[PDB]
Amino acid sequence: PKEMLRAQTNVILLNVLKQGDNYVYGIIKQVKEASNGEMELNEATLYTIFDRLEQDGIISSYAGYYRLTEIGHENMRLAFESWSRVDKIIENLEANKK
Amino acid sequence: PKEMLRAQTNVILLNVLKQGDNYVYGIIKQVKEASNGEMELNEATLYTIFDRLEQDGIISSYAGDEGGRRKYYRLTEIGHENMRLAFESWSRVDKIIENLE
Ligand SMILES: CCN1/C(=C/C2C(=O)C(/C=C3/N(CC)c4ccccc4C3(C)C)C2=O)C(C)(C)c2ccccc21
Ligand code: NI
Ligand code: NI
Ligand code: NI
Ligand code: NI
Repeated sequence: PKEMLRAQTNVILLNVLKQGDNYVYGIIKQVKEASNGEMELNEATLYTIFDRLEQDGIISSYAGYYRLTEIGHENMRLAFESWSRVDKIIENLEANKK
Repeated sequence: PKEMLRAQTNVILLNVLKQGDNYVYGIIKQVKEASNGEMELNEATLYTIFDRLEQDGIISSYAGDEGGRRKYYRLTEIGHENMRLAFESWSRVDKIIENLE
């Protein structure tokens, strides 16, 4: 579901800017590497995908290039915390056995 | 945000049905327990969520005896496929991140 791809993409992006400030191609590469070629990145598509995040306010663009914002780190710390809880809830359902 | 909560709610409900066919009261009980009390779902929320999932052929429903006659919900063939996919692709994302160290 295209809905759920873009979800998965954004998280890869953000986890890259997390590790350091990076630019289009330097991101693609790092993903290519880390995916083990597995992640066919797309030069045409990272436009729209990076506007909506600066537009939302989680990402900044300075000239040499992108950085993770005050907000940004929060909205992940949130998401990673809440989804981790969900993992534990799912373990306990497997443990409830029902 | 609202979008994410309802998403997280969709996952927990589907994982509930994965561990076995189940009815509304049973699900909410089993979710209260699993969430140590943090998570208490109302019938009405559930019904609207299940309404879309039946309508997209993800789950379906049937009557079963015992109590009295209850409405049971089950993961459909397609349901099972989507969770496998979801779980697989998400497990990939997880390792990729790791290889950003
Ligand atoms: C992180 C943001 N995110 C989401 C994240 C996650 C996520 O993480 C996740 C499922 C996981 N699973 C599947 C059980 C596992 C399993 C083991 C370790 C970690 C995970 C994670 C990655 C948390 C999932 O779905 C989803 C649901 C796609 C989502 C929808 C809409 C907007 C954002 C968003
Ligand atoms: Ni930053
Ligand atoms: Ni930083
Ligand atoms: Ni089945
Ligand atoms: Ni089944």
